[PDB]
Amino acid sequence: CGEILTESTGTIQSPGHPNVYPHGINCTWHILVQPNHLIHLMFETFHLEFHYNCTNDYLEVYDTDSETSLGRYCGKSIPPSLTSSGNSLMLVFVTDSDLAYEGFLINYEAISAATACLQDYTDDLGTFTSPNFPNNYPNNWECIYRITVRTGQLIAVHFTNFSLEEAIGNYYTDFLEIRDGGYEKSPLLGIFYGSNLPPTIISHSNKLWLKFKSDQIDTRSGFSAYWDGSSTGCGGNLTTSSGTFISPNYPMPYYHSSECYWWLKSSHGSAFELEFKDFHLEHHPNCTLDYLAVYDGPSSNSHLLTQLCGDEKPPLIRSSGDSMFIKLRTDEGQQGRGFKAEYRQTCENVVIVNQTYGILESIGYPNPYSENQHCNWTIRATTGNTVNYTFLAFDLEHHINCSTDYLELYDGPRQMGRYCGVDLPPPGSTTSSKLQVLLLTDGVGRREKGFQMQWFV
Amino acid sequence: SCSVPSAQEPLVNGIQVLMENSVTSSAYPNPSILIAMNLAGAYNLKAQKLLTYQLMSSDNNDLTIGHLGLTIMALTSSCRDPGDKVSILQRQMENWAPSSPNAEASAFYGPSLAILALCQKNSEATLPIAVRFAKTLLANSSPFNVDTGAMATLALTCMYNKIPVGSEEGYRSLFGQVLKDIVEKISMKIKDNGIIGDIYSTGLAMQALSVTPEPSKKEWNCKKTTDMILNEIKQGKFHNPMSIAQILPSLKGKTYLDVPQVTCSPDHEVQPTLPSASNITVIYTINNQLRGVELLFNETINVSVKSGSVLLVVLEEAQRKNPMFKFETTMTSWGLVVSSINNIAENVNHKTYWQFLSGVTPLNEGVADYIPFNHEHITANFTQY
Ligand code: B12
Ligand SMILES: *[C@@H]1O[C@H](CO)[C@@H](O[C@@H]2O[C@H](CO)[C@@H](O[C@@H]3O[C@H](CO[C@H]4O[C@H](CO)[C@@H](O)[C@H](O)[C@@H]4O)[C@@H](O)[C@H](O[C@H]4O[C@H](CO)[C@@H](O)[C@H](O)[C@@H]4O)[C@@H]3O)[C@H](O)[C@H]2NC(C)=O)[C@H](O)[C@H]1NC(C)=O
Ligand SMILES: *[C@@H]1O[C@H](CO)[C@@H](O[C@@H]2O[C@H](CO)[C@@H](O[C@@H]3O[C@H](CO[C@H]4O[C@H](CO)[C@@H](O)[C@H](O)[C@@H]4O)[C@@H](O)[C@H](O[C@H]4O[C@H](CO)[C@@H](O)[C@H](O)[C@@H]4O)[C@@H]3O)[C@H](O)[C@H]2NC(C)=O)[C@H](O)[C@H]1NC(C)=O
Ligand SMILES: *[C@@H]1O[C@H](CO)[C@@H](O[C@@H]2O[C@H](CO)[C@@H](O)[C@H](O)[C@H]2NC(C)=O)[C@H](O)[C@H]1NC(C)=O
Ligand SMILES: *C1O[C@H](CO)[C@@H](O)[C@H](O)[C@H]1NC(C)=O
Ligand SMILES: *[C@@H]1O[C@H](CO)[C@@H](O)[C@H](O)[C@H]1NC(C)=O
Ligand SMILES: *[C@@H]1O[C@H](CO)[C@@H](O)[C@H](O)[C@H]1NC(C)=O
Ligand SMILES: *[C@@H]1O[C@H](CO)[C@@H](O)[C@H](O)[C@H]1NC(C)=O
Ligand SMILES: *[C@@H]1O[C@H](CO)[C@@H](O)[C@H](O)[C@H]1NC(C)=O
Ligand SMILES: *[C@@H]1O[C@H](CO)[C@@H](O)[C@H](O)[C@H]1NC(C)=O
Ligand SMILES: *[C@H]1O[C@H](CO)[C@@H](O)[C@H](O)[C@H]1NC(C)=O
Ligand SMILES: [Ca+2]
Ligand SMILES: [Ca+2]
Ligand SMILES: [Ca+2]
Ligand SMILES: [Ca+2]
Repeated sequence: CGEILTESTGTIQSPGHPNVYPHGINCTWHILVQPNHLIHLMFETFHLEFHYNCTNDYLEVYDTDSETSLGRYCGKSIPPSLTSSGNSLMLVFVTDSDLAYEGFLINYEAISAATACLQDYTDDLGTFTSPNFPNNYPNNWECIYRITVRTGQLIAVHFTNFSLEEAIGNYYTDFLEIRDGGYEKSPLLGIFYGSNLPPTIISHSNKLWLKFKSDQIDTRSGFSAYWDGSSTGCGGNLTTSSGTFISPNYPMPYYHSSECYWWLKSSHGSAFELEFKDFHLEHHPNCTLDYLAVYDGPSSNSHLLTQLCGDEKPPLIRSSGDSMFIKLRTDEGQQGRGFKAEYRQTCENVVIVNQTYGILESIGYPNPYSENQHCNWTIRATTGNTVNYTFLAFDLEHHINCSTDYLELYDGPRQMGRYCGVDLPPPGSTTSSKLQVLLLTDGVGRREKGFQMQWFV
Repeated sequence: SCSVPSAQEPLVNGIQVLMENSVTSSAYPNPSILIAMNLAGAYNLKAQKLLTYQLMSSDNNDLTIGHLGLTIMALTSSCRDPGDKVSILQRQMENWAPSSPNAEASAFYGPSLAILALCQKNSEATLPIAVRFAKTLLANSSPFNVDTGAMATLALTCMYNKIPVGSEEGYRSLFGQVLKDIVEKISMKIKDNGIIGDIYSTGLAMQALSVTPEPSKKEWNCKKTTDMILNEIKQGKFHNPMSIAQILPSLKGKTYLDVPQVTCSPDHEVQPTLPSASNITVIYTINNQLRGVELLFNETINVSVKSGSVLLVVLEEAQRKNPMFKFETTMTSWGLVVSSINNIAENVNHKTYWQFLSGVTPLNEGVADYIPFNHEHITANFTQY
């Protein structure tokens, strides 16, 4: 098969697609679009048999208008977007006998090279700035900034100038999208608008991906910021009650011989839980080449919940405590695509088994509390001790005999009370070693904050 | 164009009166009507003079943004000076902002009235708001509601025609962009049978389409729609005077846009005088799964004399038989809204109402108009928009 394309827009079908492609192919495509223009490739879908040297099945794309080629691609990995130097592109697909899959869908479109701002950076030097800066940036402009660096380090971006159009309500006019990887769908560090200087941004990788969009009207000076490529560190302290993170280069295969680290801790007294939209690493009996260790607790010293490797997708991993540590290490040679990890923080049926003291805060806190919760914490006092209370913040919905939203307290089996309002409840003490806290919340709110409280033994 | 066949005109002056008759001293004063009868030329000068005086005396603080726009506009068509209401709305609209792009589409129906009425007093002074509004409306991404699409196009058409001489090439281009995008969304809802969106939304939409600067790709079959609406009046679908008020203008070949051109004292014509059942059972569920931790799924069955009993009788009779089906009601320009069932009340800050559906698909008449069939299952879900 194979075809050549003139259209400004089009799609590109793997022969087998929607399922699956034939073994042993030699097919080729050629995409040509008007001059002074560029080809932008999207990538709806893409399965292929995987291969470290990338030999068996694979897809490569030469930059026709130029020497060199954009690369060869097997597996699941392939940047959601690619963009040519010229107005012409080679597109060869080539396979082998054993092993096939749903193939790939893949869109593309023409793009003027004037209106086309996209710029890559490496030098460990912040020369980077909104279009036209300090003059006013243009309208209907879009503009992208990838910045990659040395494989050890992290990126840390500071802002010098930043004045962008204000936000209508929770609607953005004009913004600066910052992502944690090197691709348009990597975790979201933040979107930034208006007139305040963004905080210092810090990565968890050596790649950063940025986009500045502007709408039909209204213009300002824009921004200017710089960056440090120093630490050789990678991973980070992950502070939100829920979030998402990335094995370097993802969805591209990761770096080798690196040991990345991530510590989940946010809301006091509520356990985290993991999950993966995608796992792949070196398969290994007994596991140990390149692996991913989770740890019930703040450091490696804590009880190791699991070590993972290979190609299979894990069962969610409920930490049993406040913190959760995660370390991953790779040996030189061999690299899988990597992982992507949704992680939520739970509160159903947790137990503090042993702790001298601590804090209990409703997950978001001080963010207003999630609708529809059946929350059940239980602090246990060793031996024949007890637990003193004291509250620090309280702000629930109101009355109806505390039948709308509420919070209960328990001394073992006995109830000590049911609370709500913005009234702070009394200190107290269990005559038991068991101490249960129940917070039941319904489906609406003015967005009352939650609660916070202390504990003893 | 699709001006009403003179043959069919009697059919029109019909409802015109049937609407004007709804105006009494205890009726809820309905601006939409006074605009409608001013636009169409009022028969009942006693009625018109009555309902004007009511709107004049209205208290500014009981008026939401939409109310207020409607009112300014309604007064304007009676050649009465709103003056003060305009100041107020103007101040209220500087400070105006929507919620979020995932927020509901009708959230823009209210502001569409404000802008429209405001643009009509002062276009140049309205520009900022009109821009803020368009940018946002466009960006919003909830499921298109036609009623709102239609009103937005009036507000937005008016502004589009009043770009101050000199203004950066940009306003018009933004307004028009949104205007086209909206008109596409609308033609896309014209049924293979003349209706745009649905019946009660059709009148608004007719206005919209016959006024936007850029027509839809697929050309709109006006004559079809205007004929469809006409047979549909023979069929008694337009008894509720508010709904009359929302098609009367199109039928009289007008839009809220012509309000500033209303003339006063034409001296209108007298529209000449034109002169068993076994009670049924309906299954009535009332379900709360949203408010507090005290909620309901309680179903029930009742008898309602003949058909021709409207859903409200079912409600009242359920209320009477069983105290759990108590409900409380509240009056509006469209009529009686069920505001609370079982002490669970709609609340604005929760964006939370009582929705009535037939088994599973939502109703589209108020309980005081809707007529249930011999073994129908009506459920009332407390839910949100
Ligand atoms: C947004 C909206 C609602 C919202 C209103 C949000 C709010 N609280 O402001 C809620 C409240 C979500 C709503 C409810 C219903 N409404 Co509605 N509503 C609309 C819409 C699109 C906007 C009207 C508006 O904002 N007015 C702007 C201001 C300036 O005027 P207003 O006097 O303050 O308007 C008030 C009334 O319109 C009232 N309202 C809104 N919908 C309905 C429906 C009925 C039957 C009544 C009596 C009142 C009412 O709420 C507004 C604030 O009080 C219109 C479309 C239209 N063309 O009118 C319909 C519309 C009038 N409502 C309609 C319907 C069918 C319903 C529902 C019956 C649907 C259902 N399955 O329950 C329910 C009624 C349930 C009940 N318990 O009574 C239909 C007409 C009904 C009819 N008898 O012909 C309309 C025409 C939409 C349509 N084209 O079908 N909807
Ligand atoms: C990008 O971001 C930075 C801010 O983070 C901004 O850069 C500053 O711009 C301001 C004003 O435009 C500068 O302040 C000015 O300093 C003048 C002196 O020049 C030199 O001497 C001083 C002191 O030793 C240095 O700090 C300075 O950097 C120079 O080397 C003063 O004469 C002025 O202060 C006067 O201004 C106001 C009224 O307007 C008075 O009330 C003051 O008290 C005083 O009389 C002048 O304000 C500042 O020097 C710049 N900072 C930098 C770059 O270090 C940019 O504005 C911003 N935008 C762009 C496009 O670059
Ligand atoms: C009577 O009244 C009740 C209350 O009004 C209704 O209850 C809700 O119904 C909706 C479904 O229509 C539910 O909301 C949706 O949930 C979907 C899937 O579940 C979510 O929850 C889990 C975890 O708890 C998530 O992990 C998951 O990914 C979901 O987010 C979502 O797909 C929906 O998202 C979409 O809808 C919204 C608008 O509502 C969009 O704007 C989004 O962008 C998106 O496309 C949504 O979140 C809700 O869970 C129900 N809960 C309850 C108990 O109220 C009844 O449906 C109603 N019955 C009838 C027929 O009247
Ligand atoms: C809080 O959740 C826990 C479960 O994590 C409940 O604790 C007890 O659980 C045992 C089995 O684990 C049950 O037999 C009992 O019903 C529970 N004991 C007591 C004294 O109640 C506990 O019930 C929960 N509190 C709630 C949901 O009311
Ligand atoms: C229908 O019949 C019931 C008894 O079957 C009667 O009580 C009721 O009056 C009728 N419906 C109404 C209230 O008009
Ligand atoms: C993969 O094998 C090696 C990589 O070191 C390279 O020389 C070779 O050309 C690659 N595949 C091909 C095209 O044979
Ligand atoms: C995260 O927290 C630890 C413990 O305080 C600290 O030592 C480390 O420097 C932090 N890591 C980062 C991302 O800076
Ligand atoms: C808590 O103490 C240690 C952890 O330091 C743990 O091993 C022990 O089992 C716990 N104690 C109780 C009372 O369960
Ligand atoms: C716990 O609090 C009570 C308050 O009545 C007090 O009597 C007791 O001494 C406290 N115990 C501790 C842990 O100090
Ligand atoms: C609490 O529930 C509601 C509050 O309105 C009330 O009807 C009920 O009787 C109350 N119960 C008590 C306090 O006995
Ligand atoms: C892991 O090492 C090998 C896996 O092939 C196995 O024989 C051994 O028993 C396992 N346990 C040890 C010794 O770590
Ligand atoms: Ca193969
Ligand atoms: Ca802008
Ligand atoms: Ca390796
Ligand atoms: Ca709540």
